Parts: sequence; structure tokens; C-alpha cells
Amino acid sequence: QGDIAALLIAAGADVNAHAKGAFFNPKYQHEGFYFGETPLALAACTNQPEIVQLLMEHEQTDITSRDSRGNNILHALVTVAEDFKTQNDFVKRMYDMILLRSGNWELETTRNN
Amino acid sequence: QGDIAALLIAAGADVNAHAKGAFFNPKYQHEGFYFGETPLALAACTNQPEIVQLLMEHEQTDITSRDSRGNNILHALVTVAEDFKTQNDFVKRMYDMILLRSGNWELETTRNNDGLTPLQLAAKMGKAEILKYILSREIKEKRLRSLSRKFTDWAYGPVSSSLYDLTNVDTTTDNSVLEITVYNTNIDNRHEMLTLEPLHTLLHMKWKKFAKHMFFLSFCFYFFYNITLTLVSYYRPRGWLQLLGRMFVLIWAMCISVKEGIAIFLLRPSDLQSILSDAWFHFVFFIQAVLVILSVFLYLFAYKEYLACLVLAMALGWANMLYYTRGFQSMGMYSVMIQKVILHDVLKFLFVYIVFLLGFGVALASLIEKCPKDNKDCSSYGSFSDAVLELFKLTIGLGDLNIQQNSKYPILFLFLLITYVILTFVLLLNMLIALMGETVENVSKESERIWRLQRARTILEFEKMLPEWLRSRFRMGELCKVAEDDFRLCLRINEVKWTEWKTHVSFLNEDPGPV
Amino acid sequence: TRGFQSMGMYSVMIQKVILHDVLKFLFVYIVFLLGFGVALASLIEKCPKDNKDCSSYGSFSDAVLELFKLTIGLGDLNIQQNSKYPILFLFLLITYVILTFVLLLNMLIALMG
Ligand code: NA
Repeated sequence: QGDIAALLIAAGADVNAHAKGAFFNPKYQHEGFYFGETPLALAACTNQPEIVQLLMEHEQTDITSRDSRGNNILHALVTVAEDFKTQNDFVKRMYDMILLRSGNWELETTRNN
Repeated sequence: QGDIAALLIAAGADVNAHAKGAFFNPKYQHEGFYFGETPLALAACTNQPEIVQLLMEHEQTDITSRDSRGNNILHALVTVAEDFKTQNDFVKRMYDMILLRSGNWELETTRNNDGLTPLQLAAKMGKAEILKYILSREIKEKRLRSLSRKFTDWAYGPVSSSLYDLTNVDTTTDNSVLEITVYNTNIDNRHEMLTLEPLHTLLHMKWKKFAKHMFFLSFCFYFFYNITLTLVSYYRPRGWLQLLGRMFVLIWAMCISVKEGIAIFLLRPSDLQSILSDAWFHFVFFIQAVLVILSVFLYLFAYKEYLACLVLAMALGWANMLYYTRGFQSMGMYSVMIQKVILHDVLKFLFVYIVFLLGFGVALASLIEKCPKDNKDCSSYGSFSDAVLELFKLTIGLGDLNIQQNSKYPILFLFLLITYVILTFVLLLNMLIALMGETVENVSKESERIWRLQRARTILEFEKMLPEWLRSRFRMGELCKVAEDDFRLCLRINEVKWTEWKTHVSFLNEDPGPV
Repeated sequence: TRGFQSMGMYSVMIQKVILHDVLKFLFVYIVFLLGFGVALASLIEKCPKDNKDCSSYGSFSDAVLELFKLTIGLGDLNIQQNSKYPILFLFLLITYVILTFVLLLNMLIALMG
């Protein structure tokens, strides 16, 4: 819901909330879905470029935010990324879009736990 | 003629007429066309959705009408339905349209004169396309959702879990889709029908619960059965502590004989292919078991032929070990490869080889002079039996080739020997390897499904051996699929698909986390 | 053999052939080899006091050795053994040849292809 999410951010929604729940960090690949536990990464991993652009343009968004695993936005895309037969190369395009928006090597050189 | 039929209905045409003629109910598929003998089914089976919609909207139309066979509209579509290469999936679309219009489970649960539901009829007639749709059926539109067989309880992004209805697809009922699709003998697409989402997972879930342990337990009992049988036969006289092992073989042979005696009886094998594709191991196990019983019967009498039957039990008993190769994908696919190789190539090769073996055997032995009074072993091709034995050893590369036989035409005798080598060693033996490679390529792309089909037969047999109790290894319990007191036994399957990216508004539980 | 493309690709071909086909072939062959070894040695009468080498299938070890040589085409096939059922003894020998020489040995070449 891009239109609904757009007005929530203007209303004062926390764009840096971390979903540290058990479902968002599953031990396996069947009882949960890991995406980075952040709204910026959730839109990135769900093939929602419009929300990603809106979130990145926001001044309060922390692009270099680290989750419980220590993963940044780029790390979450790598884990989420799959083969071309499964994913329509949207992660690769999303990886380029987010990296260019930051325009720095800090995000690329970040190390997780 | 949709326009012509439209005014006929308004004029007072009977929309429930039954065409009970011989042509509309043919005995075969060439002298008639069966469609349900009703105008509602005729338009459905002839790909005429406009007439079907007009007929269904009519107040006098009886959707749940039954023909002489007891078939309803849904049954007629199942019989009419064919493969995708023949029919443009119009039956599947027509099946959905008619079922949604009725909006009730009465039509789906109706049984014909054979006591088969439309869901069961698809498995009985091997309609994989119809069975796939019904087993995995989701109705997105509201106001009618209990008719679905597939439900997604929760979904979060690409990860979602699906629940497949198992009220009529399980071993709990007397006759179900799973039982039919495995024990069917009138269809040749069972391995394709077992690849469906609910059927494939249901077999896998029960395989790892009880079937895996019972299969290993059966192997251990049979392995010890042959080990003990081999030792007593090999170490036979030519005591008081090892007597328990000897009684085990006799008792276990009776158990196999009784179990295989009824298993073949209830299977009702009619076609030759069914023997080699569904009951080959039901006979050789029975034959091996009765040979031990026969040997014991002859042992207590004065007949010395008990040893001959005892040896046959040993050779056949160890040969029966290849049945237990299933359960393992690598060994199971290897075993099903042997069956195709034997029937397609080995049996065909042996028939021609014997003709050449026996054909040259009489010829070579014909031009053999009688041995002199001094040397009585002048020629190794003395008789027909000797000639075949020498040629048989020649084919397998054993012994020495002595062409200095007592033949009155040594050049002619050698000419036939070289011809036999070219026909057998060069032509028949070498071509068999090439021919099997063609069959290996054709089977390797489908041998995996065949092994699962053979393995699935074992799962059902083991489950039937279970008593009335101990049946606590079923699937997930009752789930509130619909708030109107609709609880169904469902199987949970989780799938991930980064393709459509839809909005989940047709779920059962808001919370995605399992609980 | 690695370092050379021709020899290196040949070596990795051996590993797949051994695991996928050779090991699978040997397991079935041993069952037939040992299964017929006990059977053939079972119907062998004791040698007379005059000739102590009446039959080459004297024991289980001898029976397997003769069948092993039969599979590889070594020695001579002497069916005039001291068997109380020569027809049955020859029946198992021919069955072993069909199962091994005709079926198992030939199918291995096709499967590896
Ligand atoms: Na040789």
C-alpha cells in the first residue's frame, strides 16, 4: 500500500523501526521470512521501488542501520536474492538503486556480526 | 445455435430432458458420444459457456440431476475431460463456472451408481488436469469460500503457507483419491498424478513417520530370514541351541505365504503388464516362500528332491533383495531401470540369440564324424547338447577355440563358427548395449516418478497392516477454515514465490507466525 | 592429471562415473555373486575317496571365485560338476550369466553414457 504508507510517514511514522520478532528472524526458511527487519529493507526485498525511493528521500531514514544480525540494507538484499528463474533480477536492480542513493563506500564496506 | 436455443427455452422447452438413447450412452468410444444426456451437460462438454450460463440462470434447470449412470454435471465433465494437447482446458474452466454457480457441496459430494464422487472419478479415470485443479482449488471471491480445497492460512510477502483439504484424500476413508491413484491398473499416468501438491506431500509425510521404520524392519526380518535359511542349507548334514533359528525360517515362510496369498487375491491381476508392474514381487516372494514349505514337506518324506527346492529358495531369496532397493532414490531409480532394460532389450535380445545358438548348434553338430575306436573324444561338438555348450562358452569368452574338430568339412565347419561369432559376439552382443542406451535416456527422465509410484504402493500396504489403534500418525487436526462450523483435516505446505507480488486479502489468520 | 584440460576433465569424469554408476553396479553384482555362490555350492556332493577334486564348486569361497572368473571371461566353463542336480546347477549358472554378463555388465555401459 504505497499510498497508505506515504501518508503514514508524513504523519510521523518511525522509518527506522526494527522488527526483531522471532518470525522476522526465523531459524529456518519455512516458519518465517527474513528481510532485514526494517521498513527500508522490507520494500527493497518485496520489489517495491516506489516505497524505497520515498523512504530513501526521507531525512530521518538511516540507510546504514544494522539489524540484530548486524546486516545492513545491502546484506539483507544478498540473503534475499535468489536465482533468475525464481526472482526477476529485482534485487540486483534494487541493490544498484539503494547504493547509488547513498553514494558512499561506508554501506558497501560494512561488516555484520 | 445459442440464439435458437435461447428462444426455445423461453417457449417452454424442457431443460431437464434426459437423452437415455443408446448413442448417448455407448459401450465404446467410437459408436457414440457420452456427455451426461442432459442439455446443461451437453453445452458444458461442447465448450459452450454462453448456453451453460443461460441454462444455469433458468429456474427450472436441475443442476444436481443424475443420469442413468448416476452421474451429475460434474461427473460428466470428468469423463469428457482429456489431456491439454487434446482439449484446450475448457472442461477445467467449465467445471469451475458450474460449481461456483451452484455454490454448495451437494454437487461435489454426489456419488454415482459406482459410488464415486467427481473428485474420486478423476483419480479413477486418471484425469490429472481435473484432479490437479480440484485438489489445489482456491476461490478468491467472497460469499463462497468453503467450496475451496486449498486455503492459505497466512501470508507475509513471498513466504506463504497453504492448507490442502484431506477430508476425501487420505487413508482414513474407505475409498479415497490417494488409494485409487496408487492401486489403479486401468491408467498409465499414476506417476504423473502423484506429483500433485497434496498427493506428493501426503506420501512424503507418512513415509518418514511409520513407513520408513517398517520398511527397514521388514528388510531386517527378511535379511535374517535368508541368512538363517542359507546357513542351515549350506551347513547341512551329509542343534539344541540353533533350533530356534531353523524354526524361524519355517514360521516366517508361512507368514510370507499367507500374506502374499491374500495380497495377490485382493489385487485381481488381469493384464500381463500388471503382473510385471504391480505384482512381480508379490509372486517371487510367494514362490520363494512356498519352495521352503515344499522343501520341508519333502524333507519329512522319503523324497530327496527337497534339496533342489531348497537351493531354488536360496537363489530366489537373495534375488528378491532388489525389492528393498526402493526407499533410496539412487537405488530405487536403478531398480526401475533394470525392469525396463530386461523387458525392452534383454528379453528381446535373448529370443534372437537362442535362435542363432540353437540354429547353429544343430548345424555344427551335423557335420561331425564318429570318433575312431582309439580316441573317443575326437570332437567337442559330439552332439547337439555339446555343440550348444561350446557355442555358449564361445559367446561368453570361456575355454579355448579348437577348430581341429572331427568334421568332414572343416572349412564349412569353420565358416559357421565365424558366422556365429559375427552374428552374436559382433552383432547381437554389441547392439544390446547401444539399444539399452536409447531406453536409458527415455527412462532416466521419468524413472524418478516410477520409483515413487512403486514406493507409494509400499506405503499404503504398510499402513493397511496397522491395526485399528495406533493411528495417531495422521496429519494436522481440525482447522476452522470457515466460521460456519467448517473444520477439515488439512496438510500444511509452505511455498515461496517472488513472481506475482499480490496483496493478501484471502487469508485465514492475520498473524503470519505459526502457532 | 589436473592442470591439463584434457586430463583434468577426464579425471572428474571418473569420479562421477564411480559414484553414480560403478558403486551402484557393484552393490547389485555382489548380491547376485554371493546369492548364487551359496546356491551353487549347496547342491554339490562330497568328492569320492578316489578323486578329491571332483567339483570346482567345493565350498562357498570356491563357488564365488568360479563365478567371478566367469564374469571376467577367464578359465574354462566345466558344467560336469559333482552336483546331484546337474540340470538345476546349470540352470543357476545360465541365470547368473544372463543377470551379470548380459544384464548388469551391459547396462553399466549404457548408464554411464
Ligand atoms: Na576368455
